[PDB]
Amino acid sequence: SMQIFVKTLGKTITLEVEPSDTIENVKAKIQDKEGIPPDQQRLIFAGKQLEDGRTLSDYNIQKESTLHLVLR
Amino acid sequence: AYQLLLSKETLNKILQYKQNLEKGLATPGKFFLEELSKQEKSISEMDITTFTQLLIQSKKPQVFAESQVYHDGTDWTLEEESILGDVSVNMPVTMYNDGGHGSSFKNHPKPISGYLAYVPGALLASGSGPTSDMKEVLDNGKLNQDKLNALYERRLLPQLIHFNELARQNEKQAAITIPGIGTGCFSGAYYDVIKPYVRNALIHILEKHKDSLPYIDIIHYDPYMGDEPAEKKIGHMSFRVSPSGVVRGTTGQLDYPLGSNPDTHILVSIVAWAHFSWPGNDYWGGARQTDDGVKAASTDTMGQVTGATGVYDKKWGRYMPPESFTKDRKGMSDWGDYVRENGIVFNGPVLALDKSGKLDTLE
Ligand SMILES: Nc1ncnc2c1ncn2[C@@H]1O[C@H](COP(=O)(O)OP(=O)(O)OC[C@H]2O[C@H](O)[C@H](O)[C@@H]2O)[C@@H](O)[C@H]1O
Repeated sequence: SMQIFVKTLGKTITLEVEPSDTIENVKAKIQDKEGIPPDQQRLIFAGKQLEDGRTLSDYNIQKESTLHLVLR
Repeated sequence: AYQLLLSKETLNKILQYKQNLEKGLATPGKFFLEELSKQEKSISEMDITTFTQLLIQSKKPQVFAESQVYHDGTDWTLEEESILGDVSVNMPVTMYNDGGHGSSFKNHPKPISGYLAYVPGALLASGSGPTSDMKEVLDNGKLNQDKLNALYERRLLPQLIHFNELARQNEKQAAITIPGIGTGCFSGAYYDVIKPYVRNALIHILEKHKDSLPYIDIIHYDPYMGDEPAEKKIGHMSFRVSPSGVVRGTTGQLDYPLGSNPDTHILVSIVAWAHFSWPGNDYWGGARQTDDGVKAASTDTMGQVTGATGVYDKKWGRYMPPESFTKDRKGMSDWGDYVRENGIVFNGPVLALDKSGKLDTLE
């Protein structure tokens, strides 16, 4: 259990996450906290978009990492 | 390897755009101007096909049009956007898995052969100003069903005509799988109401043009969620609403729907494409994500576009770049790195639907 940062274009969301959480899981936590549907969430880490079905661990996202949310 | 198609109305828009440039009423956007800047010929010296191909060539492998496009000429103009959103592209594909998103995909024991038709949905989201599609189909902020019908009719009919004739040439019928085009990222503020609008648009196109599509047989519409399971006879055609997020055990997008098989049908899947992107979009940046990226990754789309022979990876459900590319590399090896390194451009033959409902050259 750890925390990461999701920056918007801005209002930084702090999330409580596990290395094993899938990206969809993370996107769902963003929805709970911001009301943005997962279908309209694009998440970027280290310059690459994060895909459904992989975990934060898979991308080597560790404690206090910053993610970037792209929104309309 | 791939074939670009557009409506007669879009061909008119392109001819008017060229004339508008030649008469000094408009200036090209940065990315069109960039492709134009590589040319020896001026615009007035080009024919309509070259001109069209260079506008299409201004697409990038990966673009997020709902958020990072400004519609003000610093990337593309609205006049270019109105054209580019109408451009579709088809190609034969090997389908290596069923198209399930994330970790849900199922590999085909033996990959199946079929076709993809990339079609951009209504762009109803923006980071900056209103889009062309917002101006076209919204009346004072409200969705107009008849206008949305007309938009999808403009964009989809050339592909339905193309595969009606190709099913004939193959002495089969067509089975077509369709996702909830435009109901995800492109829906913007209309996310909560858009689902029945898209279903209704698909029904209107099929009903209006049923007599032009005698070789289209089965339509498998899978909005994933937000719609109810249903089956409807449309002329001779069987139109099924089959949301795989609400009904379990339904056929995937890259798989024969019930009642079709390789002997009786050609299999075609529509891809929810994107105005400014190459076919596949997200997957050029290595993300097997969205209808566009999943379907590209789960086929040899990238091989048809680049001309390169990739390798399917069963573990991650993914057509990977060629080994002759990835082997030596210590980093940056996804398909978009392949295109940067090899100067690949997105430029192919173009046909337009004509007055008589036939696909033909632009002149
Ligand atoms: N887990 C899932 N599994 C299967 N289908 C899903 C899932 N989640 C959503 N869908 C359905 O997938 C369908 C399509 O969702 P989208 O791909 O956003 O459609 P668009 O046209 O609005 O977005 C196009 C942009 O996104 C790409 O980058 C393109 O390049 C464009 O830039 C929806 O019905 C969802 O219900």
